[PDB]
Amino acid sequence: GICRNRVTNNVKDVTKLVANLPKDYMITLKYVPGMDVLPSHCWISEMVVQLSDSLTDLLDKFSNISEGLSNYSIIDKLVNIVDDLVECVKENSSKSFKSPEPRLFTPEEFFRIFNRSIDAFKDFVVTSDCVV
Amino acid sequence: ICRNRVTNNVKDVTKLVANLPKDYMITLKYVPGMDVLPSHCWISEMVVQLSDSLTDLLDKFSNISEGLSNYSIIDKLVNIVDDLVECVKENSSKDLKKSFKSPEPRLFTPEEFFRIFNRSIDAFKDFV
Amino acid sequence: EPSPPSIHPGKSDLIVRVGDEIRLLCTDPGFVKWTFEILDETNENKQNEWITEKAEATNTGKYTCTNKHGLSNSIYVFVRDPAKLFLVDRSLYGKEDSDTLVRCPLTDPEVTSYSLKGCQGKPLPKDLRFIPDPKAGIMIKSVKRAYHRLCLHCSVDQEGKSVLSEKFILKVRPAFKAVPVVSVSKASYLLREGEEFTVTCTIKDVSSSVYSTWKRENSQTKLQEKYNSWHHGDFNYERQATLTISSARVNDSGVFMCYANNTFGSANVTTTLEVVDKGFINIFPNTTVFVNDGENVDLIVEYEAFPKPEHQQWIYMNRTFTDKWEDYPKSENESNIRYVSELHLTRLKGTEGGTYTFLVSNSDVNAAIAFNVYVNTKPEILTYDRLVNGMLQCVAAGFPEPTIDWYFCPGCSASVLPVDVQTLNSSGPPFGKLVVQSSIDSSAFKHNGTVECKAYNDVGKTSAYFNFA
Amino acid sequence: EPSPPSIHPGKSDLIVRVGDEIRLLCTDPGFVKWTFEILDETNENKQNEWITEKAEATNTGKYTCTNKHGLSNSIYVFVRDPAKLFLVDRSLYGKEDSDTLVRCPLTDPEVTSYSLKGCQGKPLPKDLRFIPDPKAGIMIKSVKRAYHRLCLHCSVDQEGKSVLSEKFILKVRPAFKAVPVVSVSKASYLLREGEEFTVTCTIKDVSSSVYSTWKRENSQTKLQEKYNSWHHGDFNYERQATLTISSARVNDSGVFMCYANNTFGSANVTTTLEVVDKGFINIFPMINTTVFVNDGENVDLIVEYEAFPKPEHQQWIYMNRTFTDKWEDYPKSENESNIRYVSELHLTRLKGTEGGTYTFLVSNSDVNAAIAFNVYVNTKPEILTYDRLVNGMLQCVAAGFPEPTIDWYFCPGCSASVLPVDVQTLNSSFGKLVVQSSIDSSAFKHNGTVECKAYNDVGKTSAYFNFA
Ligand SMILES: *[C@@H]1O[C@H](CO)[C@@H](O)[C@H](O)[C@H]1NC(C)=O
Ligand SMILES: *[C@@H]1O[C@H](CO)[C@@H](O)[C@H](O)[C@H]1NC(C)=O
Ligand SMILES: *[C@@H]1O[C@H](CO)[C@@H](O)[C@H](O)[C@H]1NC(C)=O
Ligand SMILES: *[C@@H]1O[C@H](CO)[C@@H](O)[C@H](O)[C@H]1NC(C)=O
Ligand SMILES: *[C@@H]1O[C@H](CO)[C@@H](O)[C@H](O)[C@H]1NC(C)=O
Ligand SMILES: *[C@@H]1O[C@H](CO)[C@@H](O)[C@H](O)[C@H]1NC(C)=O
Repeated sequence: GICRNRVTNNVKDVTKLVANLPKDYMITLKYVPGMDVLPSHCWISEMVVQLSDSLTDLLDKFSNISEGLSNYSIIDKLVNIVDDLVECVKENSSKSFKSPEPRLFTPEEFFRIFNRSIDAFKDFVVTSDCVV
Repeated sequence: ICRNRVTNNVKDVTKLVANLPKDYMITLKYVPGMDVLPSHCWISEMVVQLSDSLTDLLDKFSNISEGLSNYSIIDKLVNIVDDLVECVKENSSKDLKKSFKSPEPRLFTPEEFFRIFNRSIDAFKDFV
Repeated sequence: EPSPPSIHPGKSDLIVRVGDEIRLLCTDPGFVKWTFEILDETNENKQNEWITEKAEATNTGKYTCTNKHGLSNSIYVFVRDPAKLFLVDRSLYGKEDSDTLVRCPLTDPEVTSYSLKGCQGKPLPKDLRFIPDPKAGIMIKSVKRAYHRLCLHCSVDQEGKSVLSEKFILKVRPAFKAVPVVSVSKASYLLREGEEFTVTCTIKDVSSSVYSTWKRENSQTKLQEKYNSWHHGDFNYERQATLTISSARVNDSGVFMCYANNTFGSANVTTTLEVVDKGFINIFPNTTVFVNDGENVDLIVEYEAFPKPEHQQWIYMNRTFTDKWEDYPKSENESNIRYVSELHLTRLKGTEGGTYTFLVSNSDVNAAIAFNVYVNTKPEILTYDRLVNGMLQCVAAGFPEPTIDWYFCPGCSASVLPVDVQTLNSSGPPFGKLVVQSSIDSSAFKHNGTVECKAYNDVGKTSAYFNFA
Repeated sequence: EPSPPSIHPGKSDLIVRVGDEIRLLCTDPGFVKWTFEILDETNENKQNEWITEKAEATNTGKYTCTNKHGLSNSIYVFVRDPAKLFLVDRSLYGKEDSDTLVRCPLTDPEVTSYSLKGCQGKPLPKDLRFIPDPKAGIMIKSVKRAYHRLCLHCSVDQEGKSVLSEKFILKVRPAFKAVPVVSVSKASYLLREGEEFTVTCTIKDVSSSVYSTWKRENSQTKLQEKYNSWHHGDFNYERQATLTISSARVNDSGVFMCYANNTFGSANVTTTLEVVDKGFINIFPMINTTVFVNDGENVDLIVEYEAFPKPEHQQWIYMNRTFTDKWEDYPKSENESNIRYVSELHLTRLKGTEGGTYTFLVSNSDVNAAIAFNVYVNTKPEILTYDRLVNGMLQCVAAGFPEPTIDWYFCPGCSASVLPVDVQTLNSSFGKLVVQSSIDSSAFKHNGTVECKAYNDVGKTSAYFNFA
C-alpha cells in the first residue's frame, strides 16, 4: 500500500503503445526468474530497476511527435514512473547484486511483465518462499 | 498522370516514421540504381514492391480506436501504392515481359525505406 | 503442306526430379526457336536440342517449339522438389465481379488436393468458389468486394499430410455500381467586385479514380482548381477540389458546376456567383399612419442591404428619442440579405404627433424612409364667449376637423339647428390640431332656455351650455 | 594490546593479469573472515587464506580482513584484462544539488585519462564538474535538474588511444525548492439535503511525491478521497484528489480544506459547503410597496430575491389577473455561484384608472413566494357636477386623488376673489375621492359670476356660475 501513489495513471496508455509496436520487434529484459509465479517481493526491486533500463533504451528508439501521442511520450512517462518506484522502494524498503540473464520479449509479453510489476505495488510492504 | 491517384494520406509519413523503432529493419526488394536514374526504368517494379513491403509491415500493427495508429497510416499508404500498381498496369499497359528476374531483397531502416517510398511517389506527377 | 514441329520426348507432360536433366528435342526443317515460360519469366532459345543439366523447380514450365511458318508444339515439364511444391507470383489483384488467378502453380502434378485455403485458421467465405489448375493456380471466381485484403493459401495434400504455400493477399478493385456523391460548400455566393470568390466541391466515391471537374456553366474551358483528397477506409475516397478567383471581376459572374464522371454515372452540383460593382440598400414599407389619444402603434420597415446594415435608427422631428425598437434579420439563413426593423410607439400623447423616420446604412449607400403619424383627438371647446350684438360664438379645437352642431331647446332638452359664420383659421404651422370657430344669431321668438354648442369628431364629443332669458 | 590483522602480500594495492591467481592471506590470532566487495557484490570467507585460481576483471575489488575485536586491514586488487578496463553499474540516480557517482571503477589503475565523456559525439555540459577515482567511479558534482536524462561515458586513454565504457544515463531526482501549488474545482457549494456533494482539488508539483489531503475544517479525521494523477513531462506532475459525499445531510455542512505538503512548505485551499433541509426564496423590494404616480407618468417596480434551487414560474399580476409581458427578469451576478436574482416591471404611462395593486410572484421546487405593490396613481380634479341648490345656495362637486380642495371666488368677471364656505362633506367610503361643497347666495351685491375651484397637487379645474 506504500508507493502506490508514485504510479501516475499514464499507465493507462500502455495498450496503445503496444498496438503501436511491431508485433515482431523483440525487446530485451533481464527477466528475474519465476517472478510470474511468486511471490511478489522476491523480485519487485530488481525487476523495477531493470524495467527502467529496458524502458529507457526502448525510449531512445523513437523521436518526439508534436501533434498526437508518440510512443516516445508514452514510454517517457512510463519511464518517469518505474524510476520513482526504483526510488520509493530503495528509500522505504531500504543483498548480493547478481543480475539476471538478458531475455527477449515481444512488446506484448514485455509490457505484460511491465504491467504485472506496477501491480506488485498497491500492496507493497517494507525471501524463503523464493524457492524451487 | 496517375498523380491524382495519390491521396494526401502521404503527409502522415513523417509521423509513422517517427513511431517506428529506429532499428526495426524493413525488408524491400530494391530495384538497382533507381536512386540515381532514370525514373521509369524502375517505377513499375518498385511500385509493386512497395505494396508488398508496406502490405506486410501493415500486418505487424493492431488497430487503435482513439487516434492515429501506425496501422491506419500504413493501411492508407497501402491503398495508394496499390492504386498506382493499377493506373500503371492500365496506362502504361505495355507489359510484354522482357524485364524480370525480381530484384534481391534488402534491409532498410524505416527512415531509409520511407525515403525510397517517397521518391517513388514523386516519380509520378511527371509520368508517361 | 505446312506442318507443326515435332518435339521428343513425345509425352505431353514430362516430370523431372530436381537436380536432374531436361533434354528436349525439336525436329522440324524450319526450327526458329525454343520458348520457355513460367509465371512471368520467358526464355527463348535458338537450338534444336534444349538442355539444362541441373534442373530446379523454377524450371517447371512450358517449353514451346515454334516453326518458321508460325506453327508450334510444346510439352509441360514438372520438376518435383519436395521442398517447393509451389511456384508463386505473390502478387494478386482482381476487379470486382471478375475472376482472378491466385498465382500458385504446382511443381509436382501428382498431388492429392489442390485447394485454396483460409488463412490463419479463419475459413474462406462460404460465398467464394474456386477452380484449381496445376498449370496456373487456383482461379478465384467473381471476386467480390468482401474478399478485399482477404488472405489465402494455396493448399495441397501429399503423403496424407497437407502442405501450404506462401500467403497471397488478394486486393479487390471495385467495379463502380453507383454514381458519385458530390456536394458543395456554399450554394450561392455574392460579393463586391475586388474580393475573392472561392468555393469548394466534395466528391466521395468508391475510388480515387473518379473524375471531378469544375466547369463554368456552358463552357468547356479549363478552370484553375486546387484539390485535396483522402481515404476514409476501404472502398471509401474523398477528394475536395476547391475553386478560387482571386479578385473577382463583374463579368466573372454566372453559374458554376462541379462534375462527377465514373464508369456508371454523372453528378451535377452548381454554385451561382453574382458579382457587383458596389453595394446597395433597398426599402419596402401606408407611409401615413393614424391613431388616437392613448392608442399604441408599431411602425415596421423591411429592406435588402449588402454589405451588412451598419448604423440604424428611428428619429422624430430630426431628433433621437427612444431605444424601444427592434432590429433583426428575416431568415437567419447564411444567405439572407433581407432585414427588418420595427419601432414601438406605446400609448401616444397626441402632441406626440409627427414624422417618425428610419435610417439605415452600409459601407456604401445611405438611405432612409419616413413615416407621418397623425394622431387624432376629441374636440376641446377652447372658447365659448358671447358675441357683441346678437349672437353666441363657440370655438373648438380637435383633429381631424371638429364638427360644430348647435342645439337650442330649453334644458333633457330638444334640438334646433341653424349655422352662421363658420370659418376654421389655422393654415400656419405643421402637424397640429385644427381649430374651428362657428357662431349663430340670437333672434328667438321664445325665451327662458339654454343653448348648447356641440363639437363632434370621429374620436369623441364635447360641449358647453349657454343661456337666455 | 589489541591490533588489527596483517595480510600478505603486505602491499596496499595489488595488480593481477586476468587469468592469474589471487592469494591473500590474513594472519591474526582472532581471524574472523574475509570480505570481498566491488560495486554491490559482496562476499565473505572464513579462511585465513583467500585464493581464486583463475582471475577475472570481475574480481577487481577490495578484500578486507577483520579481527575478532572488530579490527581490520585490507588490500585492493586490480585484475587487468585488456578487454574490460571498466566495471559498471549502469544504474545511476542522483538528487538535486547533491553529488553523484558514475559507477565505473577501473580494472587497470595505470591509465592516462580517467574522465567523464559526452555521450555519442556531443560534449558534456559546460556547467558540470567532476572528480574521478579508480576505486569508485567518476563523481559528478552537484547534479543539477538540467542534467536529467543526460547520458555520459566513462573514458580512459590506453596507449595513446582512448576507450569508452558502456553508457550511463543519469536520472535526476528534484529537490523541492518551493511550495506545492494547489487549487480547487469550486469555491463554495450549496445543495438541498440529499443531493450529492463532490469536489476535486488539484495539486501540482515537481514530483508525484507531494502529500495531499482533504481534511474537514478543524478536524483530523480522515476523508474518503479518490484520485487521479499525471506527468506532463520532466519535473512536472499533477494530482487530482476528488472528494465526494453521496447524498449530503445538513450536518455535513461546513468547510473543507485541501492541503499539500512537501519538504519546503504547505498550501491550503478551502471550499465551504452549505447543505439545507429545504429550498428557500427570500425577497427584498426597493422601497415602500406603496407607489405614487400621475396620469400619463411612467414607473418601474423592481424586486430582488434569493432563491434555491433556481427560480421558476415568475410573473406580474395586476388585480389577481395577468396583463403585460413588459417585465425583465435576470440574475444579478452571472457568477457560477449566484443565488440572487432581480425582476423589474415597467409600467409605461399609467391611465389613472390604471392604479391598483400589482403583485410579483416567483417559485421553486419547494416554496412559493410573492410580494405586492400598491400603486396609487394621481389625477387632476374633475367638476363632476355643479348645480344650483334650492333656497339658499349653489353646490359644486369635484372628484380627484388625493383629496380635492374646494375654494370659492366671488367678484364679477379677469375677476377678483372673496372667500366663504359652509357645508362640505367628502363622501365616498379603491381610488378617486369626491367632495361636495356649497356656499349660500346672499351677498348684497349682484351682476357678476361666481367660480368653483377644485385644487389638487397635480393640477386644477373650474366652472363658472351667475348671480343676480
Ligand atoms: C466524362 O463524361 C462522359 C461520361 O462518361 C464521357 O463521355 C466523357 O468522355 C468523360 N470525359 C471526357 C470528355 O473524357
Ligand atoms: C445533371 O444535369 C442534368 C441536366 O439535364 C440534370 O437533369 C441532372 O439532374 C444533373 N445531375 C445531378 C442533379 O447530379
Ligand atoms: C429636418 O427636419 C425638418 C422638419 O422637422 C425637415 O423639413 C428637414 O427636411 C429635415 N432635414 C433635412 C433637410 O433633411
Ligand atoms: C451527521 O448526523 C448523523 C446522524 O446520526 C451522524 O451519524 C453523523 O455522524 C453526523 N455527521 C457529522 C460529522 O456531524
Ligand atoms: C492555511 O492557513 C494559512 C493562513 O495564515 C495559509 O497562509 C496557509 O497556506 C495554510 N496553512 C495551514 C492552515 O495549513
Ligand atoms: C385576490 O387574490 C387573493 C389571493 O391571493 C385573495 O385573497 C383576494 O380576495 C383576491 N381579491 C379579489 C377582490 O379577488
